[PDB]
Amino acid sequence: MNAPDRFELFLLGEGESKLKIDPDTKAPNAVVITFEKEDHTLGNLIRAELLNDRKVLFAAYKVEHPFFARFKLRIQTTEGYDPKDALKNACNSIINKLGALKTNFETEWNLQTL
Amino acid sequence: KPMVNESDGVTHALYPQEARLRNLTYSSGLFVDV
Amino acid sequence: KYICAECSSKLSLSRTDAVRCKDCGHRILLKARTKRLVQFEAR
Amino acid sequence: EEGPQVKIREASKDNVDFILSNVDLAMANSLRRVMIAEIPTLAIDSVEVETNTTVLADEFIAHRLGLIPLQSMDIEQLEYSRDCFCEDHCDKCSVVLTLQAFGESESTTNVYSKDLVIVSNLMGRNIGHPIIQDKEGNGVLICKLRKGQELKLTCVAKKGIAKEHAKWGPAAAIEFEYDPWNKLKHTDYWYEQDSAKEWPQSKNCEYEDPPNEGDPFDYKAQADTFYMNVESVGSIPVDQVVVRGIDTLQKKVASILLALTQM
Amino acid sequence: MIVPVRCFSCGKVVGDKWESYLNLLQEDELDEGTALSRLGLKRYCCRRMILTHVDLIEKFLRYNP
Amino acid sequence: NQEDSMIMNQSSIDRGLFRSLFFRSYMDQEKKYGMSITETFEKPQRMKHGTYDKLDDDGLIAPGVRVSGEDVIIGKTTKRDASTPLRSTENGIVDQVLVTTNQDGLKFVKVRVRTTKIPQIGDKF
Ligand SMILES: [Zn+2]
Ligand SMILES: [Zn+2]
Ligand SMILES: [Zn+2]
Repeated sequence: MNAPDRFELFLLGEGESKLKIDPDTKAPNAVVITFEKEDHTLGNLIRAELLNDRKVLFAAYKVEHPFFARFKLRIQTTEGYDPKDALKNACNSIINKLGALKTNFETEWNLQTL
Repeated sequence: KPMVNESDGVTHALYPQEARLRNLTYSSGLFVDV
Repeated sequence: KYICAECSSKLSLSRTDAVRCKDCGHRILLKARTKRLVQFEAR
Repeated sequence: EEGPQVKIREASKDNVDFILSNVDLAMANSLRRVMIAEIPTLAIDSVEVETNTTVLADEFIAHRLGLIPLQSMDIEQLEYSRDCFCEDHCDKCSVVLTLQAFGESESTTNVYSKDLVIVSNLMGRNIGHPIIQDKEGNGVLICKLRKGQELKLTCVAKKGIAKEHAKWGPAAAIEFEYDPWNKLKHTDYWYEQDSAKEWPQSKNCEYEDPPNEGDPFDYKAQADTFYMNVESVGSIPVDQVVVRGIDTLQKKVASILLALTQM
Repeated sequence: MIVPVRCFSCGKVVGDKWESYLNLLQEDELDEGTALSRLGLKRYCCRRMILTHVDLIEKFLRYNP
Repeated sequence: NQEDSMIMNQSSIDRGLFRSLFFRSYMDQEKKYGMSITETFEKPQRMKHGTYDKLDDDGLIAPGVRVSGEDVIIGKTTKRDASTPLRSTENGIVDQVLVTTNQDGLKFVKVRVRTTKIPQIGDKF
């Protein structure tokens, strides 16, 4: 009955932008991005590859509620250093890390055969 | 042994499942010598 | 249309025609699916 | 070699062990998750039943047909039924299957995974094939018929991931483990006499060197080298289970960039 | 009620191993746990998936239509 | 899972865990009224506020037909209606319709409607 259609765990709706940037009024030079249709698959991953950003101050995420596939991500960075860039510099760092795993698994994999 | 007397057909070979689906009584019969 | 249990034959008559089985002798009588291909989710 | 390194321990058509050297746990886990749920796979989604006289109800046989594995090697060239432009489905988003079954033999007549034939065009891409790992090459046992039972249905498969429903789950179980000797203190063992003796050393224990008692625990140690093992139900081979797990997570973090420049 | 296609808590396919598991004891006459073990079921959620299941469909197809 | 409730693995439900079948069995008969005037099952021309259309012209639904809300699973006439609507609270799929007669010879009807129940947030175990 009152159960949401399974696909609303990843398929966006009318107008929903995957990401929505809001400025953390509390502490300056901080932002909170509302990732729509995502979870700890991405949540915990981006937060961790943000912590390694030398010029990054705060990095956390909470899944507002397990019903609704969405999480807020708060990011703070050293003065001037745009946090939106800190997310980009953290993201590519993940993909570039990921891409090397793929190619290092593919070669290691292409060898063994049993 | 349980039979049922229906409207036309008289002696019906009444079984449990039969009466269970058809909504009849699993009724045997009583006969005695006066 | 209709069917039967013990005989498991395709009696299938029309209406108002003595609710009874062809040869059998017991009034079972089912009803049989509509040819309407019904859809189902695979969950 | 290039950063996040790998090392294969064992590998087969079903299971695949491997060690991940120099990798972030928060990442590796996120790959385990992607592998489980968000890898694309094919399976039945709509079952039109022409005639079913079986002891199993319609949707009960339906429920499983999707649960049955379908070929999915070249799945990336079959659009999501929802993303395509056709009324309902077609050949560029669905793979029609037909399963006709009449039991002549007085001996009970089994309906299997093999018994479904495709009534659509594949376009020369591996898809829709009922993955049969069977010993006697029969597949998954769907039904059982008597002397005159029957079963006529038509299955329309579609692209999907385990999130929509775990019947699109290309992975089975994902063996996850790291730091076999609890050097990082990531769990406070439970015991009524001895912690070590009551808990068995894991299989992946010979790979890390023991703790060496007379030592001072180094907080500076971090999670490294993760002992994994991914199984494949079949839908996708155990290389692509990890290759597309790595690769569809890529696209996740990359589509975050896609909308990042739209802001 | 018939072999469950794919194990509940794994995803492991186990709908195909019924008449194999069954014949691993009728024919080969093995220990149930050793049969499960030979049918490739290391994780016990699969083990229970076959072991606890009763194949009631067989007692269904005994009736007529 | 707090306060003695539990967390269910949806992955395992999707794979079939604790999936229930459900059945319901509506019944009706053609009543006899003195001067041999009797009821009759049929699509009529009073009527019930639900969708008669799923009926056939023998006043019945054939198996394998989805049904919802106050749909009619049995049309009857005492015009003068006695049609049997579906349970206002269930959404099922017709499974098997039976027709025989009483120990009075009354045309006797039993509709069976099938649904698969699925472990939901709130279900008891
Ligand atoms: Zn008959
Ligand atoms: Zn299409
Ligand atoms: Zn299992």
